[PDB]
Amino acid sequence: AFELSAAEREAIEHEMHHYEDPRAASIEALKIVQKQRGWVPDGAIHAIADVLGIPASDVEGVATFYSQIFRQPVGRHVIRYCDSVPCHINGYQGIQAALEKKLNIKPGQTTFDGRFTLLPTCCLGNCDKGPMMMIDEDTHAHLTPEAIPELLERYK
Amino acid sequence: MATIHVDGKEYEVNGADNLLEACLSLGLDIPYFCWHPALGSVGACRQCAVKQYQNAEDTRGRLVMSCMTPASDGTFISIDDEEAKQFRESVVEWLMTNHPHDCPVCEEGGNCHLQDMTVMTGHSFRRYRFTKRTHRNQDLGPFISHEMNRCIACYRCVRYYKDYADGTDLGVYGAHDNVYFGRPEDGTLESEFSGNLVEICPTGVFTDKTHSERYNRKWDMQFAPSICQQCSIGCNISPGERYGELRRIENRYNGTVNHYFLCDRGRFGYGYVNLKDRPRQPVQRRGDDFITLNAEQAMQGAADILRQSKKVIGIGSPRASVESNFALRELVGEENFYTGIAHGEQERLQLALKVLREGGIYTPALREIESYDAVLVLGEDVTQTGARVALAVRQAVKGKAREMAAAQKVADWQIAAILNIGQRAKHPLFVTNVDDTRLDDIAAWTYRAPVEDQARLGFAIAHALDNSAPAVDGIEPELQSKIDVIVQALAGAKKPLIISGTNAGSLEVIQAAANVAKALKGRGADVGITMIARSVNSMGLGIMGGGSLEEALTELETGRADAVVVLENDLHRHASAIRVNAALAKAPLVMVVDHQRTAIMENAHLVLSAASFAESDGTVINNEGRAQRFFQVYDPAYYDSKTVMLESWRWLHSLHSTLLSREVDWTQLDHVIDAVVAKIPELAGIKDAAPDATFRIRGQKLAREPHRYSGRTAMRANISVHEPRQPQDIDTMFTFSMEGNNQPTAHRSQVPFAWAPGWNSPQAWNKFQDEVGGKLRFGDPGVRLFETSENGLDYFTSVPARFQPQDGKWRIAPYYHLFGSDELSQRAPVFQSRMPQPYIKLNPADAAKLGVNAGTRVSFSYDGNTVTLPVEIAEGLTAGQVGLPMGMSGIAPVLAGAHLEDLKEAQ
Amino acid sequence: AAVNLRRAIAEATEAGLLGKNIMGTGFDFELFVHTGAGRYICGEETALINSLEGRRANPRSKPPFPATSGAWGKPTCVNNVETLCNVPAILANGVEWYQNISKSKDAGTKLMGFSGRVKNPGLWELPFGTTAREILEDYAGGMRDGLKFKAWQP
Ligand SMILES: Cc1cc2nc3c(=O)[nH]c(=O)nc-3n(C[C@H](O)[C@H](O)[C@H](O)COP(=O)(O)O)c2cc1C
Ligand code: SF4
Ligand code: SF4
Ligand code: SF4
Ligand code: FES
Ligand code: FES
Ligand SMILES: [Ca+2]
Ligand SMILES: [Cl-]
Repeated sequence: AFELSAAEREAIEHEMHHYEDPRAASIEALKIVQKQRGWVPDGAIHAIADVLGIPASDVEGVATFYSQIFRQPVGRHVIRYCDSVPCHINGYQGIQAALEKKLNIKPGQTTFDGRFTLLPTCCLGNCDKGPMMMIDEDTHAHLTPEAIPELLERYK
Repeated sequence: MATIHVDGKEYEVNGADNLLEACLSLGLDIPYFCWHPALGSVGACRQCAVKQYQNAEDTRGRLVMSCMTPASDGTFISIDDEEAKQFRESVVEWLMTNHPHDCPVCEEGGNCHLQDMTVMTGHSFRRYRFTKRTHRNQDLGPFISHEMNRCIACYRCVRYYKDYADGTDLGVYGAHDNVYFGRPEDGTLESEFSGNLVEICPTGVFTDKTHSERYNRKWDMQFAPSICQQCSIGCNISPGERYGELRRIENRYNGTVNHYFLCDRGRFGYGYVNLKDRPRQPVQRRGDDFITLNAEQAMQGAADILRQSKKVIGIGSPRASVESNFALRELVGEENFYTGIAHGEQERLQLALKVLREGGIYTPALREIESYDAVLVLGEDVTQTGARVALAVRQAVKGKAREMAAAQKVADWQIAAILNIGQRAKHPLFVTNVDDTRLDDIAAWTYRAPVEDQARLGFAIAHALDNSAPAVDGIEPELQSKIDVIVQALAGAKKPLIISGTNAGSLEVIQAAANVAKALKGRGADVGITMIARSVNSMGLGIMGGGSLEEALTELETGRADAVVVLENDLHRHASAIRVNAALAKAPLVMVVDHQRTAIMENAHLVLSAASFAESDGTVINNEGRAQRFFQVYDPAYYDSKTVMLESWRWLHSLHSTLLSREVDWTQLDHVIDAVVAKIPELAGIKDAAPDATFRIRGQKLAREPHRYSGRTAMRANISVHEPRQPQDIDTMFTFSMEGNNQPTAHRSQVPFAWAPGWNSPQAWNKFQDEVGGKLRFGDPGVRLFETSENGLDYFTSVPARFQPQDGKWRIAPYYHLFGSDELSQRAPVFQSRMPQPYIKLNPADAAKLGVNAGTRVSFSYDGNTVTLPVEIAEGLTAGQVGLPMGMSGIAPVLAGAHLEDLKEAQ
Repeated sequence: AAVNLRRAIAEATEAGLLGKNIMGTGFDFELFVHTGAGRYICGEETALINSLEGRRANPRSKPPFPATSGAWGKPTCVNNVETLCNVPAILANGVEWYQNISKSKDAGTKLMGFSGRVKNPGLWELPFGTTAREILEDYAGGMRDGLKFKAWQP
């Protein structure tokens, strides 16, 4: 049975004090629980709702609308690669192929060890330095298919 | 108000409306989906596109959405512009790209708005060659089925369920083209108004499971204008039949009452009509032998015993019609006619009537309730007794946003803007009950207290609004502070609304509400008073009057009465079963006229097979005093010729004739109605409730079957290849066939069903109304029996004393359930799952004192009978009080206000 | 940007530039940083307001415009980072200076740039009127050797 930790509860409450309607803290509330669980467990949706005083259907709609909010289990280090047009010209396709080979997975799934999850992302606002990828909260620029195997090792 | 120019032709429309609403009300046809006459305009599907020109010289205009565009003066628009037509067809094509090929196996076929618009847009050729998106469905309970594949993302369900009905379990999930509409998880929709989704959804995602079991297409349904019989609100319905079984109940638009929405009890609580244990032929009990008689034999034999009876008394029912109750009254005599209701229930019902008929305060109609700016509910759990009034109260509370938006000059149809301007701002609402209520979410305050304390609050509010009102003693300072907020809210209101009823089981709560309303009237306010009764014709029986069930039993008990003719009443819901059974066993003759198999029938000497609302015609009076007529949907003897199910008034009228002339007289309904208006002047409006049987439209009777009804020469071929003769109707203006009139422009007010060429969906009501969302073109059906009196009643000076817990005695608090409290609806099988499991509710402290916990079975004695029930913990319930499910078989509604004695842990 | 903007706000509040009675003016302003969750539609002005309120970022309809009824039904004004970052200089160097920054009808400077297999990809603060050719050749350094220009999105 999911139970919000006191720290998570206090974090959501602090966020509620920054807006008129407590509903405005829903997006961050989903991010807090995620930062502590990797994703938003199904039980969290109802718990967050009780804290914000909003229908659980509303909390679920926000989570299933925003892409970064994960409603399905994810690996320890999520890998997001820019698939937009500037990076398409730079050659993200090679980076995607390199990641798929070194990980033996396809965009959208996690590795058997549960260390990495390959997810395509939209523009990362750094096309002058593309191709671009983000592992965890770290940004990597000027990507080359040869550097992929090494970059992944750093995220033990 | 404003002059618009559509396709050259000039039209006068209301500038306050949108072009879609305006043009639809002009008879012009514009395809649409996201817009609903009650949910406002959002501009999502982009289907109502119309070309708009800046002036009369503009030849290159722009495509705008008619639903999101004001019908301003000097507006030049074209619906037939080629670009507009092409765009409107393209919108349908985009919706058809991912649409499933399941017309033959979907329950909206022939009643689907999407099918109607595809054809209206003239889109019959597919160019898309790619894959269609799929979605897995969910379980939504026992009434609504889910088929997300058939969705078009118009957002109507979420806007109705959440923004209108204030539900919290339906939502929109996902993004882009993977948008999903359903519950956050599999489970039963919790809204008491979830059924309206079946008519709101323009596709077949939400459907009626109660019908899906025995599903039939709309063109094969025999429909009749009827009034719902599950509570006292009197909503107009369109019951439909096929093969001799009630298949589905649809909403009949009454711009004065239910408009476009019904509640779950009335929409899914009709299965009792299709029970196979119902009486179908007259039966006589000779010792242990049962003999099926015919109508003629039954009348002769019964009249023979009645002719030699010392005193024949008659017991009526709030379920029976005005005509049926009157027929029994004439058969047994007014002095020997008894209302089958408990003394207390009758006192409360008569007090409620006196307030509405002699209080000098206007009683609002269901739709008018949505226009009050402050509401006080005293003791009435409306959501569970008059659900549709609770929906109306919700719309009234949302008025603050509408007022705030009007100040910013925002159009009334722009719902999104109105909601943003409003935020969590709402009109003042205060509810009082013995425990939690479903209206607590939108209520400013909920007073949970014993019925006596709830009444004291009313007397207190009245004294504060007018010192001349009786004052109350013992109000604690804390409560007084809360009372002041209510007083200022009602005092500050321009159109206050006081709502009470007889379901609380207290005469004082009705008197308190009368005092509060009188106080506001004295302060020169547009105050409104609403009283919620218990059954379809409770107010009608109240106006007619009669002795109580207790007095009727005493007659049979002293032996002064030898014959008792009971009419559509089980008697066990109004009196002790031990007393009723014993009293009925001392009567030489006991005749029961009911359409359902009741317990009292077991020891009845004769049982007359009466018809239900579906197989009968009559008049019922709602809580507001509106007399509405219901019409027979189908002939019960069409398929089974042996069936002899006759209307109760016809049975009783014929018996009275056989008793006086030894001859049977199956009269017409109009004759019985004329008798009621002549004998009872109070029930005189019932004559104008509906036209007589001689009414015709250009010589044509009104029709009950659609013009494409099928199976005429094969539906009864199994019984006989020789087609039977069309059942004939001498009681109403409706024909039991399609050879009649159902034109949207027919000068009538009773519409059996809504169909117009091109509009096969419920959206066809638009063509039967003066203005879309308004009233029926030639007036809404129904007549209010009484008008607001010139003078009012004196303040009631009887303030009760505060409730005091008494060791041993346990005050029974009334808990009502939309699913379970009503008698006939509980008989319906689909309701078994929705109905609550048996329970007794106790204050946490009282449970600790009795050393019992949740689930513990407890034994208690009422009428010399030990009953065991699982204990449920109710924190809101005050100590000294026990909670029982009123109406649930065993717990008679009369138990409200009574006391349990030996309450202890069972075994 | 999040950690940097939050530190800047903390530094400003300490200096008394944000908070209550700013610069002894009686003006009370509180600044908050709201982080998003992935959707691009949130950029649309009305969608931003809905997202800020913790709702699905579905755009709204105008009229009414956010000016009268926007965030929580209150007067609201949405502006881009660059638009707001141009204000400080105008109130410090004067309106005349801003109008004479260039001679283009679009007054002021703009962070313009070129990307996509160019020798020097990046952005440069340039006045309106600089032809795309100048940005591509003088700054971007032209196409990378071996590549010929076919098209360009402005
Ligand atoms: C789909 C869409 C995405 C947008 N994304 C952004 C964005 O990321 N940033 C932005 O400043 N404006 C964005 N806009 C424009 C905003 O709606 C709005 O015009 C802007 O925030 C205000 O411009 P200004 O304040 O510089 O005049 C977007 C508009 C649309 C239709
Ligand atoms: S929803 Fe309408 S169009 Fe779609 S399959 Fe069902 S009947 Fe056909
Ligand atoms: S389920 Fe029905 S009402 Fe809801 S979006 Fe789909 S088609 Fe519209
Ligand atoms: S509110 Fe009463 S009359 Fe109306 S549908 Fe429900 S049960 Fe029937
Ligand atoms: S397209 Fe990759 S950062 Fe912009
Ligand atoms: S009905 Fe007008 S946009 Fe949908
Ligand atoms: Ca009849
Ligand atoms: Cl008190």
